[PDB]
Amino acid sequence: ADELQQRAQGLFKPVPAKAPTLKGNPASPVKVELGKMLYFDPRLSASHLISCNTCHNVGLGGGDLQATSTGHGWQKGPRNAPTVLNSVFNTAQFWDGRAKDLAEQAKGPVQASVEMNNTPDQVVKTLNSIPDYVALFKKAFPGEKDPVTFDNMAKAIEVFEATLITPDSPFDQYLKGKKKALDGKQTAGLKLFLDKGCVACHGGLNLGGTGYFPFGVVEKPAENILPLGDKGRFAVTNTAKDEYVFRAPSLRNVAITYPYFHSGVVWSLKEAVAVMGSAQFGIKLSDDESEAIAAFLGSLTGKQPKVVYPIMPASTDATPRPRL
Amino acid sequence: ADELQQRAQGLFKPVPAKAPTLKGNPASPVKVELGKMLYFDPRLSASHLISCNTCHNVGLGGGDLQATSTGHGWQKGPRNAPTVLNSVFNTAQFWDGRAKDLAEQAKGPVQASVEMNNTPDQVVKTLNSIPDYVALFKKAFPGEKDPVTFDNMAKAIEVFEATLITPDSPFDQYLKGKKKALDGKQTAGLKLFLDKGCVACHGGLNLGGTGYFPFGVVEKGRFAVTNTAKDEYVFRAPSLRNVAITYPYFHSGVVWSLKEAVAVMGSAQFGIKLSDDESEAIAAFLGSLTGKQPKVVYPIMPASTDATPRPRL
Ligand code: HEM
Ligand code: HEM
Ligand code: HEM
Ligand code: HEM
Ligand SMILES: [Ca+2]
Ligand SMILES: [Ca+2]
Repeated sequence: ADELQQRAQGLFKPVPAKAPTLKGNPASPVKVELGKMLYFDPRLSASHLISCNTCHNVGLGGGDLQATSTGHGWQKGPRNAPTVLNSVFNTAQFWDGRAKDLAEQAKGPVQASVEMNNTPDQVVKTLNSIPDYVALFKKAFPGEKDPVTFDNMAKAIEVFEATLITPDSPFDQYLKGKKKALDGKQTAGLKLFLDKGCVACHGGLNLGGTGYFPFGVVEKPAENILPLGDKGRFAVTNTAKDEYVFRAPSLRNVAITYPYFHSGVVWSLKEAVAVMGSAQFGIKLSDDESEAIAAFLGSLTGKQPKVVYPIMPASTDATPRPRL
Repeated sequence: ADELQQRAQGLFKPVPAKAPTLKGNPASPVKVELGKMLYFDPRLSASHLISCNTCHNVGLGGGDLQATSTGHGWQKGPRNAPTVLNSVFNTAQFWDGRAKDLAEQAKGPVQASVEMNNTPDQVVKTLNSIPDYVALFKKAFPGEKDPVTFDNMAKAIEVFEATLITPDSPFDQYLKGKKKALDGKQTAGLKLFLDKGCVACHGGLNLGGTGYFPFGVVEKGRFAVTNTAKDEYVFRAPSLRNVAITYPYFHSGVVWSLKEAVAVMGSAQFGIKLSDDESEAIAAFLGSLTGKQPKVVYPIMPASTDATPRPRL
């Protein structure tokens, strides 16, 4: 009644009003500035075509609008790019894998991408060949006799990503005290999200982002007889038999990071809900129910970051050229 | 020193302090905001992978750092992406072709690109499927019942491009009065650029971008100017504003060093000979043509809907 406001408040938290602190990697204006430049600089790739913004697009929800894509070395094959927004809050860094692999695997999205699209010696040569980047790395990494390294390049970038957060969605304003930040169908959909137990895998600060479960969405085999992207076509499979797992993704800003699941197979938010009303979980959902949940998930879209586009410095005669 | 300064004030003009008016397509905040969203919006392309910023990248001197790409349907083969910066002040719209051919070639950078990577039916359908874009087109183009048109999409983008201009280069501050805006080597470069006659093809407000000439840079100190008048074939003499930041050079992106492009240009075909030092002086001068990069806020672009077409596979 507002047991509901108080329950939601227990199970969830709003996005804070400050970039969180990164262990080993302190924030500063200069570092945020460097990290912004590199995030958009396609010179990190060997071709000089691909930046992190290519797939992780700040004006499109932090994603890329594609079913799948291949950006990071650890990827099992093509996978739907998750959003960069609020990524700083997640702890499940990987879409999917054997549960034993996933526990000892090294973290580092920047290093996995660039060692895929280039080699670090060629990236560091790029950065050292440009007097402005060198100056920036000195201000951002004050103690180091040589601050221009592949791992510092990843640290700058990550201090930038940690500014890419989306506070003050309608739902966080509801968490913060204001019942009327949610409308009545949003409020009803919150109620089902909770009672139907979505909150179990999709809960917390980020509404997911934090656990692996032995369940994946699959395209069911026989028939050509239903619209492309209809729920009829997709189901949850149980993957415990093979000690295999998937992350239960953060649901923040889900309404703007379509298409959905690890394979990008469902375009409709109502439908991605209907698929999740799965028996594998003991969850049953009526049309009406899946529609109110998706309404509640609409309330998850926060303030999108105002990102002034970095003016990146000119290559010099010493700068590697696009790889043939 | 006073003679040089007046001579330059004579032959060139600074970038204006503000977006020039485009006949039949007036600026407004909303039209500018709309044209920005669409210039960054990869849903103009059928694959939803390419936007204008992809190759005319606003933080990278308005080009794409590649030798060649294919963005417009008039291109017969891959060509170096010219900067979008100060593009508004140019009149020579195409890189190269038979002079007769180009005379009849339909213009419109926006139309020719979106027609290559998609069709107008599919783009219009995409814009019509997002309430937020329909709402914006009606505010920007109130004089029309259905303002969501291929022609108006191009207009919005162009009024945005008209803002992507680069005032206050060291050269421009020299033209407005301050002699010391230019250093000693830069000043010596200017005298040479004038005296050797670069300014014939690269003069006025944008230092080129206005004429076609029967000279092209081809494989021959590897590359050289070639006379193409016998084929009735022409190339644009590109605007040199921001040339230092828009490598590689020429139509085919064959030359990466700005000192080497100046040396290729010091060609017998025009009657110019340049020494090693002379090319270096002038290169220093071209260095003073880089202006203030525009401060652009990344647009926040509106989500597709169930009616929006999917990526073309
Ligand atoms: C160095 C630039 C990049 C950065 C900073 C970056 C950032 C990230 C981050 C932070 C994650 C994890 C999200 C989370 O943990 O919640 C991730 C995963 C992913 N990113 Fe990127 N990315 C970059 C380049 C790219 C590119 C260029 C592409 C596309 C061609 C791409 C596609 C992907 C995909 C498909 C995943 C999911 C991989 C998987 O777990 O299967 N990334 N990226
Ligand atoms: C009815 C309640 C639920 C709703 C509305 C819901 C919602 C969603 C949505 C919208 C997605 C796709 C997100 C994206 O692609 O960014 C998703 C994926 C997923 N969720 Fe749920 N969820 C519910 C219950 C659960 C439960 C109970 C579990 C775990 C036991 C779970 C685990 C997962 C997993 C593993 C994925 C990724 C599957 C894949 O990508 O192949 N969800 N969920
Ligand atoms: C609709 C988005 C785009 C806009 C507004 C745009 C803008 C322009 C403009 C204004 C010009 C001529 C500049 C002048 O005449 O001074 C130009 C030429 C050119 N652009 Fe684009 N561009 C767009 C998309 C792209 C894309 C996606 C690519 C690359 C894949 C591209 C590559 C090129 C190339 C190669 C030329 C030289 C064409 C030639 O004359 O041979 N453009 N562009
Ligand atoms: C020493 C005097 C000159 C200098 C410093 C010079 C400088 C330049 C530069 C730096 C470029 C490359 C611009 C770019 O890629 O964005 C260029 C190209 C070009 N310039 Fe000049 N220029 C000079 C003389 C001339 C003259 C006298 C003409 C015409 C009669 C001319 C016409 C052209 C043409 C047609 C191109 C494009 C050719 C191609 O891309 O293949 N230039 N020039
Ligand atoms: Ca997605
Ligand atoms: Ca160029």
